[PDB]
Amino acid sequence: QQPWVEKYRPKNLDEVTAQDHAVTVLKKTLKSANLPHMLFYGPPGTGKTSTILALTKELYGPDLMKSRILELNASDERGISIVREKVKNFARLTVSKPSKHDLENYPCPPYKIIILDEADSMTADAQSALRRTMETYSGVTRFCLICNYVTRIIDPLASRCSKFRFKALDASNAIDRLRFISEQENVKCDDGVLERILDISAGDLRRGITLLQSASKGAQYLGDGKNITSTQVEELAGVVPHDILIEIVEKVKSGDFDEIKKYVNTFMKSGWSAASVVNQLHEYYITNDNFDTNFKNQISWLLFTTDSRLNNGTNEHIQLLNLLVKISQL
Amino acid sequence: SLWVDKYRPKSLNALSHNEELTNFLKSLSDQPRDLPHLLLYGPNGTGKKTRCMALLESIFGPGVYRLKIDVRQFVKLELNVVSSPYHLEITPSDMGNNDRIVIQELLKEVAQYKCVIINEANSLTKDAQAALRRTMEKYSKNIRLIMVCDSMSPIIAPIKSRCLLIRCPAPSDSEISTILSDVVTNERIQLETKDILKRIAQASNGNLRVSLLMLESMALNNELALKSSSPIIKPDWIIVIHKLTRKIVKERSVNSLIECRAVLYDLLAHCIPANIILKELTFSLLDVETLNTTNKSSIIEYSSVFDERLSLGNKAIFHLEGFIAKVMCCLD
Amino acid sequence: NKFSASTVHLEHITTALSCLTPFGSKDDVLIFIDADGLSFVRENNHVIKIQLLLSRELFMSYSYRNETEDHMKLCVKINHILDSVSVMNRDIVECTLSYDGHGSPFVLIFEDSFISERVEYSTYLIKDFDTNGLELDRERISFEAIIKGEALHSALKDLKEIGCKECYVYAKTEANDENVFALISKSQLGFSKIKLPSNRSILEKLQVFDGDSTTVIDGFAVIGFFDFTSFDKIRKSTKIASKVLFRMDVHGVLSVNILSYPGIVIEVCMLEKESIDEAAQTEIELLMET
Amino acid sequence: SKENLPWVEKYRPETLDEVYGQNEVITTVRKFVDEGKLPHLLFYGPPGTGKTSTIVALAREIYGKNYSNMVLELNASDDRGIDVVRNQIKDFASTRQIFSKGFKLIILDEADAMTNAAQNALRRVIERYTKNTRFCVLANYAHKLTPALLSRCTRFRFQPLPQEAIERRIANVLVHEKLKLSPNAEKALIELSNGDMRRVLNVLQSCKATLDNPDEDEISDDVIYECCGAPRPSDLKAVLKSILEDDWGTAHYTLNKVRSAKGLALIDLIEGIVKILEDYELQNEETRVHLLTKLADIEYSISKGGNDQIQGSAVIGAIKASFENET
Amino acid sequence: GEQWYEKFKPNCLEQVAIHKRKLKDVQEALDAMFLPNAKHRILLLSGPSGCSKSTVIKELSKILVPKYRQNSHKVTEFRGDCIVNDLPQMESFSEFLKGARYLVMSNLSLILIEDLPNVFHIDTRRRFQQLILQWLYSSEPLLPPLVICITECEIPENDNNYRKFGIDYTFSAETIMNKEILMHPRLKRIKFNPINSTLLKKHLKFICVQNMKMLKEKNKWNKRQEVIDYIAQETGDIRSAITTLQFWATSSGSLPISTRESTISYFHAIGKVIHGSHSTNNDNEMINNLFENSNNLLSKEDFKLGILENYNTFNKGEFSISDASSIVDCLSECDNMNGLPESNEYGLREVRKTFRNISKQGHNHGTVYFPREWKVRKLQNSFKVQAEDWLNVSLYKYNAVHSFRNITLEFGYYAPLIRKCQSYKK
DNA sequence: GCTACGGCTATACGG
DNA sequence: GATTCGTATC
Ligand SMILES: Nc1ncnc2c1ncn2[C@@H]1O[C@H](COP(=O)(O)OP(=O)(O)OP(O)(O)=S)[C@@H](O)[C@H]1O
Ligand SMILES: Nc1ncnc2c1ncn2[C@@H]1O[C@H](COP(=O)(O)OP(=O)(O)OP(O)(O)=S)[C@@H](O)[C@H]1O
Ligand SMILES: Nc1ncnc2c1ncn2[C@@H]1O[C@H](COP(=O)(O)OP(=O)(O)OP(O)(O)=S)[C@@H](O)[C@H]1O
Ligand SMILES: Nc1ncnc2c1ncn2[C@@H]1O[C@H](COP(=O)(O)OP(=O)(O)O)[C@@H](O)[C@H]1O
Ligand SMILES: [Mg+2]
Ligand SMILES: [Mg+2]
Ligand SMILES: [Mg+2]
Repeated sequence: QQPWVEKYRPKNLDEVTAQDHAVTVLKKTLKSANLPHMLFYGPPGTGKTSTILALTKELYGPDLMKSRILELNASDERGISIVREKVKNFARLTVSKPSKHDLENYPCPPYKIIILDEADSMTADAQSALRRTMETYSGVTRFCLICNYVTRIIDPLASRCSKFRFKALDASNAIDRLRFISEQENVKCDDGVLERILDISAGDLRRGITLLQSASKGAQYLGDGKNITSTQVEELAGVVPHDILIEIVEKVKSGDFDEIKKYVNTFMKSGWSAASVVNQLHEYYITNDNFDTNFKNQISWLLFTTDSRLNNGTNEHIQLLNLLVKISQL
Repeated sequence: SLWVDKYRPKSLNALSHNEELTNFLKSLSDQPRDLPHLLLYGPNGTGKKTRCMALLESIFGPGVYRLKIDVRQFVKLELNVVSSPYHLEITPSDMGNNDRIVIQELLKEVAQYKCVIINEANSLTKDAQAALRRTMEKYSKNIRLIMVCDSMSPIIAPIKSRCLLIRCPAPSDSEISTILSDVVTNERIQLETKDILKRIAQASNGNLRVSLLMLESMALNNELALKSSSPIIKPDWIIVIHKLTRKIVKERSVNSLIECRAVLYDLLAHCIPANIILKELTFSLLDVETLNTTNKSSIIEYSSVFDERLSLGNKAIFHLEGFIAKVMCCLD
Repeated sequence: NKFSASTVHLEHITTALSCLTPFGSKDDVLIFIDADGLSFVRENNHVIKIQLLLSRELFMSYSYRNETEDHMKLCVKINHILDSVSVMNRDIVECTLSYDGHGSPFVLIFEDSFISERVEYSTYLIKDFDTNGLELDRERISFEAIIKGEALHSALKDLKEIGCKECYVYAKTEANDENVFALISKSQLGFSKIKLPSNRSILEKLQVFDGDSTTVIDGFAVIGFFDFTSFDKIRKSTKIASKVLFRMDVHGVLSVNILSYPGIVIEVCMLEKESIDEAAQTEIELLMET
Repeated sequence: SKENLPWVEKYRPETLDEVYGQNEVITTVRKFVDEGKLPHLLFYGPPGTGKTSTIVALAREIYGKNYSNMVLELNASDDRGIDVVRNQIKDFASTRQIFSKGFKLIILDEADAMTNAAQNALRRVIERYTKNTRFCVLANYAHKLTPALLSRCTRFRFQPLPQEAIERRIANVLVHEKLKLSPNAEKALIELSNGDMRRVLNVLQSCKATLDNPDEDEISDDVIYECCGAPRPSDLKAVLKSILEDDWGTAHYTLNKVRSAKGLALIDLIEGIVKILEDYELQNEETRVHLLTKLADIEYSISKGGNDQIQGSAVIGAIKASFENET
Repeated sequence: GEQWYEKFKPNCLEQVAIHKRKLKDVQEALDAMFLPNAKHRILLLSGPSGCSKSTVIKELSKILVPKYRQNSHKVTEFRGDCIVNDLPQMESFSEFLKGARYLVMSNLSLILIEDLPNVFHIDTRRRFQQLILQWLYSSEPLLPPLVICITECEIPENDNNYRKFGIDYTFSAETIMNKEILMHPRLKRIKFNPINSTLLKKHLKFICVQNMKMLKEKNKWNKRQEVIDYIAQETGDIRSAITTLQFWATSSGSLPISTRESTISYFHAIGKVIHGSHSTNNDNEMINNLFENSNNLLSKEDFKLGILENYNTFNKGEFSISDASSIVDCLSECDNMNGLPESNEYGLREVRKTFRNISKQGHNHGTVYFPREWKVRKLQNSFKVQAEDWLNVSLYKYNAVHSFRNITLEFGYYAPLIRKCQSYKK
């Protein structure tokens, strides 16, 4: 059939949850026709594409959508030539006349929306040609820039476009949506479940939905009919078990380089991810009251540096070994 | 012909080295319709590609292991493609940096639950992943990508969010020794004792492929026989790295640095990845008993700094030579 | 539809639209639609403007059912429209030009019994500036000359062949019934002039005024320094013309009326180069003394 | 149809008297145009300071009813290469006036994003046709311009809009939209805009949208903060106090509470803490260095993505370590 | 009433400002190329600007071409400005070379090609490379001798988008002629060197003695010696030296003497960065001048590789390991700055500062070499071909796929010791 | 019938 | 600019 992520994608603006500010601004500007240029940004999987698609289908309708909406993303070319020719020509084009049915059952605003999703991957050379393009063609065309990092957007474009930030979907934001999806999909879960799912999928709901779907499929294949336990979704996500983490901590406490290296080799043999173990080590060390302030400061900086190095695409084994040696020699 | 290919399992039930992962693959194959995008992360030599093949056979019946090799062309990027029934192979190694265009064209051609397997997804550049983060999300009704990578660290967050994370632990010593015993039972080598298989497993560091290849090499060297004192046929580049480690821990001079640079140039000419070269040099330096704990800590710190520098850099010789110079200064 | 006009002859309108080819080859054009007919206005670099008029009598089913606006304007491209009107013929292809008001494509339906081709073009917003800026002032006309189309077309073709980086316009009338009108060319070969004949067959009329359009003076020469990159924009327009009328005022604005239903009228306007060099005019005058 | 426009486009000044803030530039250009002669201008400054609304108003006031045939405008949205400069600009600036109205203004907006070859080919066009054509250059980055081009261009610097000008423009917008704004909300708008009219206009439009009744309800500070997802000063001060005084656990708990109850981003909190820490005593010179370096590194890491919890812990530890050099 | 580089021009071979060995080898090559046998067909003269690379060919042809010509004197220089009506510019050189091959007997004339066609354009560049390649491989039994004087010069910064490289950086023979032409057995590349100070002083003194009335009239004949010495020591260009001398002599005042500044070569720049400059003892001034005068050479990644491969020449490599570690660490840091000019400045300033605090008198230095990266990339391409062939034969026999990383690491080594070691048994 | 011309085309150059 | 070899000359 369809994946649960695409099956429960919000069709209308009333289904997007916890993005109350931007969605209510869009709903209120639906009644009027003064929608400004928008710059949607936030953590991945927070509901930007879903929100813009819902607004697009609400403003124009399925038939008018094709004739009044242009969508460009990283899958297609978005160079300086593309911005100069395609976007400019589309914006210059007069808005198509809506049919009687469209005017009756849809607001049909006099403007059109150019959706540039994943705009953070666009070069600054191609972002300079959009400045006047989104300004002179403002009363006949609207621009929606979607990105994950506002820093990649040049200052002029950030000033021209309205700044709508999508909040991270934590266990207190998307929990209602996750419970709705579980109830609609007939998923049996224990108490406390879907909370670990939202926590592991920090600042994201698509990962949480995928984890829920995978756990449901595993439970169905098992045939026991019992509810899904927390450890199941923890192992399924890729979270290192607590016993392995405490063994790592104990090896760190005994500041023997050879023992630490051997156990790190065994851990890399196990196949776990460096990011997850680093996050779990952060959660263990920061929360533990036994440590003092100076040690916590130093370990926080070391974990920050290790995560920064890992994000650059480095070897997990070396970074993990260096981090554990640094923690031992602290 | 090769023993690795000779004893490659061709089904989910034939896999007898993960158990729990095999059961999870059965659970995933129970409902082939709702198949999420799969990302296999684990140590090299585990058998992730074999697991993907077995899962595809479970979904698409027999004939998945078929090999319909053909040649494509992109703009002149004429990358070869390995086609199969409901199975396509994409290797980011054959197109570095310029992978975005070719993967876009291949994905749009496949779109036309077809599965396309992109091995070693870590080699994908940040632009190809930027295209894929939307390619997977948009056409998720006619194609299901399954990607296998050693470590998902250089994989962008959106791709890991849209895909499903499945871990493939490396084979354990007892089970890999059992696999070696099955190999030597199917093709008799008349092993003197089973301890040599355990030593081979220990010398493979969880790499079943390495264990099988070295077992075949030793059997061929000993004339289809095995010996308790049979030499371990390690790869040549590992021996060169060990010799370089000995040179570093013995000759602490600038001429020795030039010799080390020449050795590194030879290794790079052998098309050995720079990051793994630095990793093996570091771990071989840590295995030297003469060096004290402070020296080893400095070695690992320099290794981390210089592998980050190599990751954020174009030319690889600079970082390797800098790491060698730093460790040489630390030694004396 | 607000507008709907049907025509049987397509070669005439094809040539009329191809008269705008020497201008921007692939750019936007403005089409004014009124009761008299439809027009085509093209402006390049705000220095030259060309206007083409197609009267109602040219068509056979002109309706203009619009009532809310006296004139209806739409902006479309030129290459696509020229290619559509270049359908030629085998059975007359009756065009069905239509425009259903704001937010509607400028549809060109071609019916040839066996063929039912229909072409639609989306409309661009506006040129978004005051188009009526190149119009000459009808009070300070320096001179007014009429030249046959073939002679001017041959002269422009000759100038194009020899390069003609820059061009000059020389007009002077004498009381001895000897009128001189010629164009100077600053090309790779130097300063070359092309003297048009004084015979009435070529030059029907030449009257050099004194900046008042009423008094005719003799012995005064009006120098017009025009860039040839804009002067060759009407080279092919005069090829299909019978009589060409020249008008230049003291404001440095040239006005050329091209005429071949009362035919087709092509009204073009050109700006004059600033003529930085003072000796350039002096040397042109000295050369014209021979 | 002007009501169906964004507030940043339908509040664009049409005359020089509506361009608030840049009083010196307006007065100088008015003196220039009244005295006839206008030198080649070059407008520089941060984005949204009115570098285009000033030049277009000046062109409208000089060439009344002739803003179209006397002014040629080229921007980064169109090609400005060697061919464009050598053909279009030369043809426009080499022809005589339409009605002898004056000189031909050429507005080159966003001229910083131009190739150096074009910037060098433009200089001789500027100098050789200065009798009947005056060039205006709009650029946000001065280093992108050839030094000779800067030499042959009178430089006017559009400084960030002062508080008084933004307050006057907000008052005009309120009068035109029949809105009510609290003084605290106005100050929050001032601090959020940091010298940018477009930011203020967008935030005001979003606040009016966010109101259930845009007529009988007043835009408060809470609305101004909720519509943009910006941290209130109170939560920033609480975070700073928790990091500076309380232990590592309670500081982390307070940081998580502040970033969760309102959804505030970590980079915004970092910027707020930086701002609140500028007017601090910090007698030791090493504390300033540690704070600036560590906070810049954390901001750079955030700009590339990562684990927000780890980055927040890094912020807390960095601030604590920097303030240990105090004693 | 004309420039002094003319009029006072060489009239015989002795007057030519060229070293004895260079003259003798050029004459030997020309005499070998004029024989009925055609061991060498083209003579690729090269060198810096104004190094007597053109004035010697005419003098040689004055006493060589008539001797070996038939009975029944000068050169046939290619004019790159002749725009033929029915001839594309690419075909101009094609027609030149196709009509210059008829000068063998009774029409013998040396073909001199100093002004090359617009080789910066790729199409005509490869057309010229093909045309000269056809000349070397021509089945013609007899061909006239041909000389291509490629004046090497550092092409300045340009606005060309990519247009590959090589000809966009330098105008050397390697950037115009391809490796097949350079390594061709019938090509003889006689490179030229800047004119030595002795010959420059001799010729300047000859010019001065040929015109001394105005020199003594303007109270300059007594100051002639210092001017000649400074001109001959500042530049190695004969024509530029003569022009500067003429400008100084004809002048009447106290205008400082200035001459064209030579561009620092790659090895020269590496030596300056590593060792220093004897002229200037200020590191900042030297680095700033090096970057201002030649930024097209310090910006390429080869120069950083050059420093990495050549910093082991200081004191034959006996310097402290800490200095080497600092140098390589800073080079890696600069590599980690994506080619910013600041990284280029720092990667040389640090090296020069490090090699200044350890500068010891009486320490012999070694020789330098170009970085060994082209050999490495060629070996890597060969290994790529080997791996591709192994994977191709692997898939054709059995349906087993192997990643290129594993091929490099595991499969590649064991494949011979498995397959060929069992071929023995067969 | 041949012409002088409209459309086609091979193409050196363009950016 | 540094090294090694090589003539040529005062
Ligand atoms: N606020 C939300 N309410 C309901 N579902 C949501 C919300 N945000 C995200 N989702 C779910 O997330 C999936 C689609 O998210 P997207 O909007 O495509 O991702 P994203 O926000 O664009 O982030 P990307 O893909 O990294 S740019 C669907 O499964 C939605 O149900
Ligand atoms: N002094 C001002 N008074 C009132 N509104 C202003 C003022 N300056 C700018 N604005 C508003 O801000 C909008 C954008 O300013 P512009 O002048 O068009 O662009 P800019 O200020 O030049 O910035 P860049 O560099 O072009 S992105 C205008 O359309 C006005 O609505
Ligand atoms: N004694 C001399 N020796 C050499 N050249 C001389 C001498 N006296 C005058 N000249 C002139 O100086 C110039 C030097 O010419 P060459 O150097 O042979 O040409 P070139 O080497 O091709 O210079 P390029 O590479 O085109 S800059 C010629 O114009 C000579 O006539
Ligand atoms: N369950 C198993 N039993 C026996 N051999 C296996 C099993 N799984 C994998 N292999 C061996 O692993 C080899 C392929 O490993 P591969 O998939 O390349 O590992 P990786 O995915 O880590 O690169 C095959 O030759 C096969 O013989
Ligand atoms: Mg998205
Ligand atoms: Mg502007
Ligand atoms: Mg010469």
